[PDB]
Amino acid sequence: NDNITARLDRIDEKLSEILGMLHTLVVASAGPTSARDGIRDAMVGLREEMIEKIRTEALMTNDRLEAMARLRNEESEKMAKDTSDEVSLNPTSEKLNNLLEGNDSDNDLSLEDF
Amino acid sequence: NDNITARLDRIDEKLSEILGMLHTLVVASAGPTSARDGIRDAMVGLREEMIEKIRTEALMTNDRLEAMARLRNEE
Amino acid sequence: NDNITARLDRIDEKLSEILGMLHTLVVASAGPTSARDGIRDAMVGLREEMIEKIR
Amino acid sequence: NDNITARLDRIDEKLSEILGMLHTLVVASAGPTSARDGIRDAMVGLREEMIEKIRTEALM
Amino acid sequence: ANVYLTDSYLKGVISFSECNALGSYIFNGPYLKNDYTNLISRQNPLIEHMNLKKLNITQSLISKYHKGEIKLEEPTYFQSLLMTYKSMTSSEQIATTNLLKKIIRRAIEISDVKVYAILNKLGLKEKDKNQSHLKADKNHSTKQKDTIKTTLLKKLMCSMQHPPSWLIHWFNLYTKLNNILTQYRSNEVKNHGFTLIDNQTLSGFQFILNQYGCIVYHKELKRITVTTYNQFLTWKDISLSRLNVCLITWISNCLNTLNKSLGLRCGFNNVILTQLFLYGDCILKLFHNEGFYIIKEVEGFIMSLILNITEEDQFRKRFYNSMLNNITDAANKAQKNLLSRVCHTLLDKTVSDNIINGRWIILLSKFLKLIKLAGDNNLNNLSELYFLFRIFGHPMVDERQAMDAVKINCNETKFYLLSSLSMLRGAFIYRIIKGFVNNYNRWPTLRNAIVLPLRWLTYYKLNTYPSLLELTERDLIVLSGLRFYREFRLPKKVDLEMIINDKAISPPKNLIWTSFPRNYMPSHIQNYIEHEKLKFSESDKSRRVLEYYLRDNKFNECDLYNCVVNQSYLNNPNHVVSLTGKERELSVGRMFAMQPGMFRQVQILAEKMIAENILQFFPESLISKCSIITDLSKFNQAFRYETSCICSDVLDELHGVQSLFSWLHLTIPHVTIICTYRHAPPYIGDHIVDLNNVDEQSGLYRYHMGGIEGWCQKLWTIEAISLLDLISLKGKFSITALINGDNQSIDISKPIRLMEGQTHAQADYLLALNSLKLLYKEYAGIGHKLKGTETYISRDMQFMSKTIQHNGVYYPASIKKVLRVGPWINTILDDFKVSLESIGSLTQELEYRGESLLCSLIFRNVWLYNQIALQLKNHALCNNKLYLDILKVLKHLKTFFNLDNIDTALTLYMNLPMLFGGGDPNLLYRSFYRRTPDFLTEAIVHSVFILSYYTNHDLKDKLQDLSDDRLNKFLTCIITFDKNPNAEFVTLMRDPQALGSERQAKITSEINRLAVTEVLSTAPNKIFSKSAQHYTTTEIDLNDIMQNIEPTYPHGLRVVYESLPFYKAEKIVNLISGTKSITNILEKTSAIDLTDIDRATEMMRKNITLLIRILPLDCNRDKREILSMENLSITELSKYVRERSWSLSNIVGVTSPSIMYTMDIKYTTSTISSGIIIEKYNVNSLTRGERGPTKPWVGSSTQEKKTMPVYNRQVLTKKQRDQIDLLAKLDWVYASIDNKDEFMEELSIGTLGLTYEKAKKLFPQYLSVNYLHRLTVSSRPCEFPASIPAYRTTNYHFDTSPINRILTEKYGDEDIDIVFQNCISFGLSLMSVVEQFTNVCPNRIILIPKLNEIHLMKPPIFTGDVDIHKLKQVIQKQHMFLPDKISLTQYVELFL
Repeated sequence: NDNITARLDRIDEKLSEILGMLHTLVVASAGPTSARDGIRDAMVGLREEMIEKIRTEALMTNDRLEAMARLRNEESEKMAKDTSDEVSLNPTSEKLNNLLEGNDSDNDLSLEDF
Repeated sequence: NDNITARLDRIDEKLSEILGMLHTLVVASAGPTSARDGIRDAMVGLREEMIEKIRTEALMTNDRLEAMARLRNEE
Repeated sequence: NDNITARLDRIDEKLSEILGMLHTLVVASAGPTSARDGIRDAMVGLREEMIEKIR
Repeated sequence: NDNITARLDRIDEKLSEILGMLHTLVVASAGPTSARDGIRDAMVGLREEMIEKIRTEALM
Repeated sequence: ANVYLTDSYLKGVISFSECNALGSYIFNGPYLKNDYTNLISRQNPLIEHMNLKKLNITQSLISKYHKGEIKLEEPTYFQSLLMTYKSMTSSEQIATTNLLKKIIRRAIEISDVKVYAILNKLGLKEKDKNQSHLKADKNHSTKQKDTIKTTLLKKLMCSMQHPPSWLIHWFNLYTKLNNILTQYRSNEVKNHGFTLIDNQTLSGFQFILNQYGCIVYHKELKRITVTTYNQFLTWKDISLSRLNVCLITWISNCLNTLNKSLGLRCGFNNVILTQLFLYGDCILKLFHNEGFYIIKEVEGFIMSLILNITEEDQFRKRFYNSMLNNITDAANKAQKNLLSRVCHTLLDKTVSDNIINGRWIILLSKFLKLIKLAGDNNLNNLSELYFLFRIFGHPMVDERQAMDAVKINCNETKFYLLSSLSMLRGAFIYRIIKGFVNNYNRWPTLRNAIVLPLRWLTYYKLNTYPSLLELTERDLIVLSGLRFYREFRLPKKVDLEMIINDKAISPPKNLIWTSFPRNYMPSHIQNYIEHEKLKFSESDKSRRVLEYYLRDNKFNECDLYNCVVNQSYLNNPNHVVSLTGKERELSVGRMFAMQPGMFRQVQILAEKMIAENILQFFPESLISKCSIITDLSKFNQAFRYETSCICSDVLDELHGVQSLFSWLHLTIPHVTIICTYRHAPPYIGDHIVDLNNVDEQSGLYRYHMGGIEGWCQKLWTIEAISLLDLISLKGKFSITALINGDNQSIDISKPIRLMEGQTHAQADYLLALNSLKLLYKEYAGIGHKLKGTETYISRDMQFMSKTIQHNGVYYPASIKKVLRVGPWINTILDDFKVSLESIGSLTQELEYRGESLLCSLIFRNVWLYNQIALQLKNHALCNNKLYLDILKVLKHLKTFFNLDNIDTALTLYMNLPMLFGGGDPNLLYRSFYRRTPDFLTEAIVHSVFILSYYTNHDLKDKLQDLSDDRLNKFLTCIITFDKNPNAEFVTLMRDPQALGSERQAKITSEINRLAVTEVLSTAPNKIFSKSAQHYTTTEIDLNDIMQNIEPTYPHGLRVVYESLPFYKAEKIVNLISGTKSITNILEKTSAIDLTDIDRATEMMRKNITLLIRILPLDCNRDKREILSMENLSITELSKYVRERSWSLSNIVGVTSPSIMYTMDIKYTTSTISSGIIIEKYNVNSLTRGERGPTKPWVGSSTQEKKTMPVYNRQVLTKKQRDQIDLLAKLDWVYASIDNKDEFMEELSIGTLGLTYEKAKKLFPQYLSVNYLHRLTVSSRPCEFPASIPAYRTTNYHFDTSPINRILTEKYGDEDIDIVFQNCISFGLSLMSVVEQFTNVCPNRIILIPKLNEIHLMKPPIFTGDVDIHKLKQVIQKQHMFLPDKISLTQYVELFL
């Protein structure tokens, strides 16, 4: 059967296209506009123009670097640092760590001095 | 056998309309200045479709309650 | 066959439903200035229609 | 006829997925903006309770 | 003229804007932070600040400051000074040392009676197993042996004779600050508007103290500061907390020196504790106000120090490093914020050079090293080291800067992918479906059944659901699109109990300007206030809720259920949510919100519907394994409309209403969120009279778009659990969640053991890392970014409920709990009974958790003796009346018995129970078990045991001969008395345990009820007015209803009381009867009326003197016939008292025998070998803190067996099911009554719409014949636990057959009076206390009952009939509180 299966396959082609198009969507939350005097409605668009707007700062956002990398499915820097064998300490934290270890009683610290 | 194929053609035209609606939705909600200016200022016969869908839904909601009240009255 | 026509009807119902949902979406989002009054006027109209239909 | 039923079931399941996803989009699309214009009851529908109230006013 | 009684403790928050607005006026410059408060204060000074400055001494201080001889300062600096009170002469130190030695010697002597009684009844007199020097004294030993009869306390008293210095230090700080406070309070109650000026109480300081502000000056260092009254209360509280810590550690250390098991489980060297406190104050001084950030974040250090002991290497290092980094980040934030704040103000020079120099790191390091040393690598010391969180003061919290950060975080744009929200909603609806199927064996009704695959239609046709492991991802999206018909109905009449509460609510928007004082608001705003005040009603211009409901002129019961469905709360013109900084925690945290009243109704309703219906579906909400612990604060703001409302719409749809559970996100974005504290007014400009035109500032903002903390917490718990289900679906690991609303604990298991790669751990570590990656990704995809500060991973350690448990053992933080225990703790208008009750309760909590008896005992008696003897003179309302009355009672007890001195009278007074007007807060049983059905028997057994101290007794049985007849005289004086019964039946209903006939003292609600009734009679609300006017006669009818019936069962009367529509009125009344302000609510003044003070002091004097009335010395020759001591069953005596007091013929089923008096203790098995046997299966020396094999034991009373009918309970309300159950209990208990059919007819027709017969189809019929033994009412104790913590009970095992043998041979196979749970409970507690006292836990223990006191019990037969006319009148007079009537449509849809 050629004709019926051909029509069926055209149906399935269009249908899978629609399904992919739907899986692509991204929806933005409601919010206030710049020079806030009213609430803009929630807008839904394809991903690409959305990320373009995030990149060109058309919408007020706290952080933009994480959002675009997260939408692009890639693991950013912070995430890796958040999930690692160990967490890189700070310089001042290194001073605290060196002062905690090595209890040689060199503090020469007077309670009245502080 | 052939009526099957006619039904499949009906399904094909319906899915094509659906795809057109999807494109229209995404491009209308994506359009930066196409929302206020360059607006369709149209879709009045679609409002009637949506309101009649809500009408049929409201009747379907109201029909089940009326069975219960009439059963209360009879029993 | 019987299974074939039954499933064709069910698929037709699903198509009608998705068409209705697409309709309400595309009409709700497009224009604020018109819908803001058109839809609620039509809603109070539907309310009056229900009152008169039960009456 | 077997392949007919199998392909029809595939189409059925995929249509169901489309319809569910579009439904959740419709629901989450009401939002605090449409509540200003009173269009919310339009998109999400009319539930039982209020309609029953209407029925009361219909009888008196 | 009215008085103004002030708080004795903090009971509130310290303020920031208050200190600022005071200092800016006094010193004519910005004091704490440059802000609008300084401008508006200098421009328009307030009244009370004008009065404070108007004084002459503060003007001298200002003049001395302008020249530059003194320099300004920060309140925390003076905190640091006051704490290190170096200036102490010799004479005051000697006086305080003598006073402390006295308090100690007196507190050790009072507990001797209870310890002696315990050691007798235990039979443990034998094998009990500086101090020696001062024991070997001649005269000191004689003076000790004068009144102490137990060597165990002779040794301890001798050892505690020389107290250390730090104890004396904190003691004198406490006494001096306390003296200043009480002197001010007394003089303020006397003369109004009084300011206290003192410069000689605390050596070197100078206080100018007042209700509105305080000024402290120190000359030798020439510093001055300005603070608020709350700040001084806080300084007092800090001194008190440190005093308590020192006392507890002192007693525990001496006791533990005696024996290893007596004291608490923790050891401390108080020198380390003192250095620790001092370094804390040093940090607080270095960082002026931002030091509390550092002190907060230090909390991670103790968790890390525990993980060092309980965790493998990787998690150990990971947590260590994260915690260090968080501490240092906190410190840097604090420093920078301080320098920014104090840049341009008066306190610009005070910033030390050690901040800039960079040398605070050495100080912080020393502080952390001191904490590490005080821990000393022990789990106990580290567990109970949490109190450091509490010692230092609470921070000065500022309103404005607390919102701005929340603003930056709150209103923003979030992006989600459609699949994420879709799968979330799919998981939600899956959970609801699973709940319906597993609960009602029925799938919920759907309207969109067409959209469903065949593989799911086959799941619908047959009522069953697919399991979780089979379920896939894509299927969830399929399940995302469905709709539901109504399943749960909505209650129509407002429930008045849940809604009324004393908490405040904001005024409507147009009137909100009436929160700020008259002075601060400009001219035109005041003109508008005055011109508009009339437009609104008198109802809503109310500051609190009690007033709001007591002034409703048009108040309809159907208004709420009409409004929630008409959608009037959306798009409302006057809606404003105002944040107030009254949330109390160590960090600044947040500040809680208040709406108008109507929206508060709607929000309470939403939460109530969820809690009633939905939360029953998510029971979680209150072999590679990994637990993950997450903080859940700031989880609210990340929510937006989509994320929450997609899941909320399902509940909204089930309930059939529209936009009920979605109100929050639908109306909050429009309204203007402002801060409303009295001293923090936002700059209004001009020509602006409403909020929607005011220009945004640091104070108020708009467009929130996010949850507000606290509201709709249940929605977020539910949706978090659903999202977590989804995570488990994507990650493929068996998951489990525990959310209490403050910390979310997620544990994970995966079956990849035996498949490991070359390591048995460090693979679950990789599981942890992978799962955490997935979880971060998921929560971020939902829109709530998860920070590395909140979450942490563990394997064997789990912090739950702020309680530490490791290896199945519990570690208690008691010292935190008993930290503040003082003279007038937990009082309302300076009570005596309530104070003693609260002291008793807190210290008994110490004894239940900390696992030490003698410590709790001595520590309770210290503060009891304090409040009784030393600080009872200095009282607010009455100068010396209470001291005079207690002196009378002591002289009376001295004459009645043969006590030598008033001091011994005070001993025997502090040991007598409070039921007889004594001073013992908590009876002698509470040590051994927690609950009992009756109190009077325990009171009598306790008094017998206590009197057994002065008169020698064996306590193994009743001695036939008593040379000293003190006990017998007491008994014969307690049995014989007059009869004056009035209103016996209604009283027996309200309190089933009552005695009556003026043999027991009256509590405050009973006294104030009449005044509350009268003031309620004149209330503009028709409901309260009618139900108050008719309140008197309903009592008479209720009294007459059950009068005719001859045999009287109290609990049955209790059910009769609960079924009738009088319970809710009594509740609403005795709710109001608890507040200090009565007869004055309608006049809207905080001050109280004098007649209330008069009734309070009169009732206090009477309740104090009660003991004379109970125990009069006159009936010695009036009635010389004394009862014999031959048999003397005490249960008979208690029944006799309870019957004679009410003069009734017979009262049945309310007197359970005292298990302490019943059983006897024995160790060597006999030929009898009867009684319950308790043996420990583990073999050790000391089982304290070591877990055993068996499962724990909680005593669960025998249930009641009932057959439930077949119908759908879903379509019904909660209150209706409750009432049907009550009526079922009535049908069960009153079958013998003759009016049954008529009486039940009237009850069913009155409470419900149904007639009786139809109604009978719903009554679950009970199958148990004996209701005396098996019944369920709010008056009866439900479970009978043990004192010891749960984990210890696992170590033992109990066998109860040998006693059952004799209990079945005589009076066989019938119910008996004694309740069996308390037997084994007392056995376990007995094992524990024996271990404490002898230090070697016994191998086996056996309990033999006493065959006398175990009486019979049989289901009685009732006789007489009820009064139906008066019952109908009761139900008619107060009909507003009736539960909703079951309509006909509801009943017809019931059976389907």
